[PDB]
Amino acid sequence: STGSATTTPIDSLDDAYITPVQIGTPAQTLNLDFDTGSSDLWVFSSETTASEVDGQTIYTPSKSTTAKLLSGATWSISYGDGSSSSGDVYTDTVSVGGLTVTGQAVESAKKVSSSFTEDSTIDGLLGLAFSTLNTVSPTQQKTFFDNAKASLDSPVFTADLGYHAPGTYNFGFIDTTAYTGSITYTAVSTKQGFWEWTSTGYAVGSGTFKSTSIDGIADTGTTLLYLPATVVSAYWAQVSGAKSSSSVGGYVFPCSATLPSFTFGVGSARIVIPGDYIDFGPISTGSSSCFGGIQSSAGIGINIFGDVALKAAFVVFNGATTPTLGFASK
Repeated sequence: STGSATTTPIDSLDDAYITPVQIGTPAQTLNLDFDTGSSDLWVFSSETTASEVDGQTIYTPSKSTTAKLLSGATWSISYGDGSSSSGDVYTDTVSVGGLTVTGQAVESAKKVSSSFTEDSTIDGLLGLAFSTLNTVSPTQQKTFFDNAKASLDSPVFTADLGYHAPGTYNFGFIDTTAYTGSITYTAVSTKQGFWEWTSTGYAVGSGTFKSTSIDGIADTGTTLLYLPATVVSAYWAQVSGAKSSSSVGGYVFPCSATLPSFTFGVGSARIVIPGDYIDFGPISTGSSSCFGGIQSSAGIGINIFGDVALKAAFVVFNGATTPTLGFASK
């Protein structure tokens, strides 16, 4: 089998992407944030504290003839950005772009933190990291991809995120028309539960490539590119008027400035992030100070190849017995 779904930015900055997902019978369609940095499929629901729901579409398990309580199961998650949610669990039928999994764990939120409530466009998350990170207790549950894997034509999914435009998540096949050149594959460590890999280096604009190992995660659920402070400083030093602002919480720059591209290495191959992809607009409405899309990972504890980086590439998440990651230009 295969599936193919369009993913759409939630706003004009590509702060996140939402993909429609069918849950239950008859189908209830919710717009979920596909997140290769976590492993829970959780939704706003009829069980979510009323005061914490503000415009989201909810899953109502009592209206699904295929929903079954996963008796005794609870879940609770906290994300790198400080947000969180928790609740109980049903199993139900879940379809993404034509690909159907029966018996998928659908984690129903009883509580969500303010950032989730405040984002009307995201009805929940669909985790695509390794199932070892799933938070359901007492019986850890499998991701949508893990459940689908054996039925897929090939045990892969791909992320093709757009810049200020829709893109595509495919399951079970590689669309050879969606990228230019070849796909370069690189080793993955699953030891922390992430799609963790090692970039071979970077360049800033037309500058010479610096060969240096940068361990990080391919994370569709993180907006920006977070790299070591040395790398990030080298980038922003090439932008007139850029500075790190402790009050704002990262590098800012005047929008009158031209942003150089940023290149990262995948083996001997190179992915070029155009300068425009690094502009996240005014820090506040009307401000001449713009927020940068490359920021320091210092104190995150891990480097994160988030949407800024991934949307510059066609990315293969290869879930073969020994997982790997593939990157192509596009």
